[PDB]
Amino acid sequence: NYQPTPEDRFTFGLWTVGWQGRDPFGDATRRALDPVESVRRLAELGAHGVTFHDDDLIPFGSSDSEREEHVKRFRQALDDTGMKVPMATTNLFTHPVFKDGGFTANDRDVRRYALRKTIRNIDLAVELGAETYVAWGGREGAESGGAKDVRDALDRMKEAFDLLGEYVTSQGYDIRFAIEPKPNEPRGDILLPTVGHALAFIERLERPELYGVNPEVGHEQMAGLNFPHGIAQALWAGKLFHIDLNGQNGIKYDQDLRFGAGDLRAAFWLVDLLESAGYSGPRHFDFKPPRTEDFDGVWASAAGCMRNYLILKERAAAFRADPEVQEALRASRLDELARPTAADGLQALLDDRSAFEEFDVDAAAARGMAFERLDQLAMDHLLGARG
Amino acid sequence: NYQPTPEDRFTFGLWTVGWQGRDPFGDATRRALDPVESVRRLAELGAHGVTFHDDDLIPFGSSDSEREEHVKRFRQALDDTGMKVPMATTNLFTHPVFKDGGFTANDRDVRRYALRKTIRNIDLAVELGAETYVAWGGREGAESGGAKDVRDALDRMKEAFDLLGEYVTSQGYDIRFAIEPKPNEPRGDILLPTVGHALAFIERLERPELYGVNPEVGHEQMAGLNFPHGIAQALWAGKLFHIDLNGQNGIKYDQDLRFGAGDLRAAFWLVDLLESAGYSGPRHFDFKPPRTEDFDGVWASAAGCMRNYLILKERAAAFRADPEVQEALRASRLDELARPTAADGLQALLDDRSAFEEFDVDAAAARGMAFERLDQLAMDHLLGARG
Amino acid sequence: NYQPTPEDRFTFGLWTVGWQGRDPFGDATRRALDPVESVRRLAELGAHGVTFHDDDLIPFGSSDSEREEHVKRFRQALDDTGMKVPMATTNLFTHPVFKDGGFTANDRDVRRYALRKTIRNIDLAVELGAETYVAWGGREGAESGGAKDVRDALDRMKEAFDLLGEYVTSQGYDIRFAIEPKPNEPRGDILLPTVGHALAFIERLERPELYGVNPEVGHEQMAGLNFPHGIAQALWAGKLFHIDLNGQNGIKYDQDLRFGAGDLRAAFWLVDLLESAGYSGPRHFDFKPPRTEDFDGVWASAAGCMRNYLILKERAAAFRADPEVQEALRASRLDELARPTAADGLQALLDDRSAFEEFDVDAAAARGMAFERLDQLAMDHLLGARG
Amino acid sequence: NYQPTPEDRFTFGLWTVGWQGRDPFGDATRRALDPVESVRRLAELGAHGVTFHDDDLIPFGSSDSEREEHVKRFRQALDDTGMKVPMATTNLFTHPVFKDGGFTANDRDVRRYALRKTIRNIDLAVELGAETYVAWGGREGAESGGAKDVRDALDRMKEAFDLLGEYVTSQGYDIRFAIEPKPNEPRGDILLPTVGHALAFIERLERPELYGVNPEVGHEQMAGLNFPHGIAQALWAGKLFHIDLNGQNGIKYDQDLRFGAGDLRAAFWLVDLLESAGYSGPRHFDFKPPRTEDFDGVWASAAGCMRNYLILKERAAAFRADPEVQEALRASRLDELARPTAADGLQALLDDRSAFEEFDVDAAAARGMAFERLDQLAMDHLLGARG
Ligand SMILES: [Co+2]
Ligand SMILES: [Co+2]
Ligand SMILES: [Co+2]
Ligand SMILES: [Co+2]
Ligand SMILES: [Mg+2]
Ligand SMILES: [Mg+2]
Ligand SMILES: [Mg+2]
Ligand SMILES: [Mg+2]
Repeated sequence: NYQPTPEDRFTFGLWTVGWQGRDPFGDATRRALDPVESVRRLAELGAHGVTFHDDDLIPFGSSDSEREEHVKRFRQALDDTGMKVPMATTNLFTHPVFKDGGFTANDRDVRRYALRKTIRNIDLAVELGAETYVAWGGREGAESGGAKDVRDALDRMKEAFDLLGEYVTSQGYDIRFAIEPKPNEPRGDILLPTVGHALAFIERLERPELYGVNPEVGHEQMAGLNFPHGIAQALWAGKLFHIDLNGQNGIKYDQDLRFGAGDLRAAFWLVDLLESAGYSGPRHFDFKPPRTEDFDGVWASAAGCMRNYLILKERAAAFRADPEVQEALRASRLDELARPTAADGLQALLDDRSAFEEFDVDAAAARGMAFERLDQLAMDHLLGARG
Repeated sequence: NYQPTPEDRFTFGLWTVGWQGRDPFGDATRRALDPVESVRRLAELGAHGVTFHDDDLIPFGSSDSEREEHVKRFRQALDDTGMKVPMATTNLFTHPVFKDGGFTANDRDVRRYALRKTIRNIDLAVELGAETYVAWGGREGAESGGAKDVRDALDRMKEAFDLLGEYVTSQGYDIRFAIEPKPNEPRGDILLPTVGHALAFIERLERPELYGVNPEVGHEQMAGLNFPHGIAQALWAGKLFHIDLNGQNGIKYDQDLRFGAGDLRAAFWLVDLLESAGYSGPRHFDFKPPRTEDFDGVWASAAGCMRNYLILKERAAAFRADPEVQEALRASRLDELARPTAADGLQALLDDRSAFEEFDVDAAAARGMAFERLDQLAMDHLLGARG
Repeated sequence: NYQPTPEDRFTFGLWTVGWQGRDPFGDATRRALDPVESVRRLAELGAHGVTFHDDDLIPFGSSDSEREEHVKRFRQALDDTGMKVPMATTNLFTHPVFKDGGFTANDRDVRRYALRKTIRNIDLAVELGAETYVAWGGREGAESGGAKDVRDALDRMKEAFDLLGEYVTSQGYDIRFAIEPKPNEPRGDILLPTVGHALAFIERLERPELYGVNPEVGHEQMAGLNFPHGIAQALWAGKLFHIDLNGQNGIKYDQDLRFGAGDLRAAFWLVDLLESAGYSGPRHFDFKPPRTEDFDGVWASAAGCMRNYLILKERAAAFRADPEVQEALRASRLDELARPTAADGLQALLDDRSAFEEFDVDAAAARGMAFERLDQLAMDHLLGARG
Repeated sequence: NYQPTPEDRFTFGLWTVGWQGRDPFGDATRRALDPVESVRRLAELGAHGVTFHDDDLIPFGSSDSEREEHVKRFRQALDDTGMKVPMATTNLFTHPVFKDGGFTANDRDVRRYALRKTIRNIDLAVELGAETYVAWGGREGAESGGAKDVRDALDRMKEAFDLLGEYVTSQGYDIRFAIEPKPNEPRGDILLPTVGHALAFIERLERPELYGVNPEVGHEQMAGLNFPHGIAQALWAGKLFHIDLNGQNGIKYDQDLRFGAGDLRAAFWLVDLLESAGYSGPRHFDFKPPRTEDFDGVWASAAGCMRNYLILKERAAAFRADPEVQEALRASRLDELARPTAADGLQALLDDRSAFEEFDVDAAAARGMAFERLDQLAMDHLLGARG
């Protein structure tokens, strides 16, 4: 079972299945993929769409003539397959000119170039039908404390995002921005290192409604944080515009394993949350097939991403549908959590003797939360050991 | 040298020097301190003031008569010494009734009790002259994924803080709230786990101007984050109302070492930032004298907190005053970071051929940032090896 | 299904189901359990046996008369139920006298007391039938660099273990020692912090054959290490005398969650390894029912430990029995890993032109390892989605 | 002051100052350095010697004729400068053929090639005067649990090191091996991940006397471990053959910052330990000048490594020479830690009533350890604030 179809909204970056396997300590183990081939292979696997950095699709430094040629080839493949392009992004991290950042480089001329490079790819993204434009500021940061005045850097980051918002507004584009946080790597510390920091920063931009977050499973886990909790906070704020699914084993370098690998229980609770909240954006995989693999392993790893999502969706749905779990949720008072604490108001609460003066603290304290029985029912459903 | 005086604004919680040394694996190693003794001993060391949880000062469950007696004794000590009380907080974590939280407990009656307990201590805090009321939601969280619906929990957290804001507003109190984040411990994950998450949450409250953050050095470091960077972002947003200084060696249990211990370079860059930004709130120490120590070691550890701040202040001031460092800052273009990227505007930037069409990317890329020479000058100043 | 019976060799510490819920920030949430009740409740759940610290069974400071009374009660419960006692240990961490360690306290008189306290419990352990005596040196360590000369401390640690080996040898006891590592908590750093460090230390003792390791799942994961890999190395060295099973979510305070919780895939690979290696010692649970729970939750959490082991055993057995997985193992050359590299010898290897001079490095490099397909078959078996 | 000279025994890998700045997300920012230039520039800075991987000095796949040419050029530079070559190593990680390991690749032909490549460089290393041959098994490991049978892999690792020991023994070379641990990166988990694991493994080799450890500051810190403690254990076992000095900020990707950067207090305690133990091997820097830097920054970063060692040496010497610190060491009973616990023997200890029956546990427990005052004296000396 568990066969993916375009309705499941699975998407992949060109840079994922196309990663050649160069890491900090070793050369490439796979040949370069033609983006046209990736589109066609991904359509056959059941993918909904692909995403791209500008430099994935058009080699850096291409003339206007070579650029048009690369885009026409790619567009021809999309038209042939029905594959969509729901998101695009800029590469502001690979070329040595960005070694101190794009939007927050100390050199002003680099920051201006960073903005012009980004604006050019927004035009292309809109033409191809992208609804979300992601920014991962992988070089915005520092290895040493004196290298970056962070208040000034946040001024420059705000300036850049405000100029991008003025640009899409003046052009009448119907595209929104999503900031992708990462705590570190390749810089010693990266600015806006978590979902929370990015959410707070958005609230100081001139047009906050145009901006949300693109959280990545492995990135929040690189700070030891609870990724489903962070996603819940983004949904609560109305800012989950896009999401990057993959796996990560704890606090270390960014692994970008296939989704389902790494923290399996966190993946179950994430899928439970996305599906119960009715998230309807792309389920995008930002993963790297390990460099141990040949090209057959690349496609097996990509298929595995989708398969694991579909298995977890089924288990989470069965968990929530189980009357025994519904009873367990009531026994742990999850339903009381949904009731207002004091809809009767501040005055009524102050004069309520049963909330303080006459509150029986020892009886309340003796009540068990029954959380372990609930969690073991969740474990049983995840493992298919109910029945 | 480095003798502290009240003008340095050093403050200590009653619960810091008063920690009896009970940890998860062992009994208390020190006798309980009388809060009156702590006030007098801290005044002799040069402290500006003390802070308190309600339960530090008034034993839980005290009658109105015993309560008034504990407060009069404490007030008499403050009047005798001139010690100030700039901040207070609620204990919503020790008593078993709070085992699933205060503001976000699943049980509604517990949430109501949590609010009444907090409101009662706000009245006392204002009477004693506190300007900041801190909330550390140490029990708000979960060990397992199904125990807490996080969107509902954030609704209840918002409800509680909005009711506290309505209360201080209706009473005409001149006190502000500061949320203290912590990523984990004693819960498996705590809600609002970092400075960023707390800053983002404040922006959804009804009266955001009343609320800021109380970041703690060790807590951000428990997520492997850069504490000076996080403080810079709080200052940039106008939300650094208070701060907890201590030390922490990496990602593990919350150590609350004396300030200066743990990550020494991060402490240098923090002091550099607080002093150059002109932060003027209390320099509050939330630390625990290790349970290896007797009472002489408690006071030596407390004196060490203040001493290390004063030494780092001197080194950071000398670093910024050094003409050789000023030259190094220009060589790394820290001054260009302060210039707007495009004050000429979006249209001018789009038509500027030198920002893209004619931008010499290879010349820009070849420029060294000279960050290592700058950082070694910082190291030399920290270690007193200049000259 | 998945009902435990005594043949599954599941054991529990008295201190596990008996944890009253006191953590660093809160009071106890459960009443104390009578060890006799724990024996009887654990026998009803299907447990094989119980383990104990001296101070769990005999309150500290008991006279010879009260001591004999506590032991007779406990012995009567064991005889009534058939429950076994396969392991015992000393509490050298709770009482304030041990605040700087037992075997490596700076104070010599404390080290002597630590040895006499331990020797007394070895006598009792042997009388009750224990085959393994565990030592967890939770207080051996330091918060600051100058407090402990670590070479001298390792001398004292070696001295203590050598004296214990001389004692059991002179008494003719048939009991072996197992060192339990932990990287930190309650000390800032603990000596012998991982399985590897403990294995290396054993090799410098006078009688290494008497000593092995008692690794704990969560403890190695507190250093971000791969617990199955560490267990493999202990088995390879012949030193896995005992094991502590529980769960842990990443690098933070020691959670001691029920087994199966935390890193679920690591638990699958651990059970796969223990069962395929034919480990035949106790499957011991060192876990804490969360303090949110009442007494019903305590027993549900304990039952969950055993249930999760039995489910994972079934899935791992089905994984290894699957002919499709056996084919995948050959495709990834797991079988070639078992062949000697050069049983033909050093001289033959030096003169083998096909190992270097004529080795086709590009053909070898192009071979895929097929690891992702293998790992997805493992995922399918863990989740019960094969068929 | 703090000028390095050859007597300080500072050494650098060719791959350190020669790192071109390629990281997982970006291209090279510096041109390649000619090894002859690196020798001459390092001699001018005051370095004692250089180290190399085979592939740093001889491009992979070179004929016997090109190989001899590269070696003669390098040898001519050494003879011209007096620079020594105290250590060499093999590159078994960069070429795609090693994507699953060298000594523990699943493919047997790769393991044989790995051994022949290593043996060839041992011959060259001895000819140039190296006394230590390092092995960093950076590709020995796995991203997924089924890919590697770790017991079989340790068999193959033991086989390889035993064959290398047979080879140097049969040739009569006076060179010893040092294993360099790393917990992860570039593999998801690396075999022998810490100093402890490597020390334990050495004890199972046929000729353990030929093998020790080459611990790296940042690598142990990637597991959150205390690097000075681990070095103490290696010295206690007689196995510290070599050491890699650099800096690392906590648990994340391997940063290889210049020595002194990262955890500054840990660097102070390390230098204190190396100097008080009389370690006399090379002080080798395995660091990467950040890719933000041009070639002037490369040499400033390299000079900074040596400068920071010399400053910390001076501060640690002054700390130990201070009569006030000696008094503090006695007050914390560091001297009692050096006394045997029970040189009177097991029988005397058993019959000593003052060690148990008459031991006054409450008086002992009340003694303060005075560790905080000692640590603040250490802080004062590190910062040059004594006097
Ligand atoms: Co990633
Ligand atoms: Co804290
Ligand atoms: Co534990
Ligand atoms: Co390194
Ligand atoms: Mg991503
Ligand atoms: Mg605090
Ligand atoms: Mg244990
Ligand atoms: Mg190294």
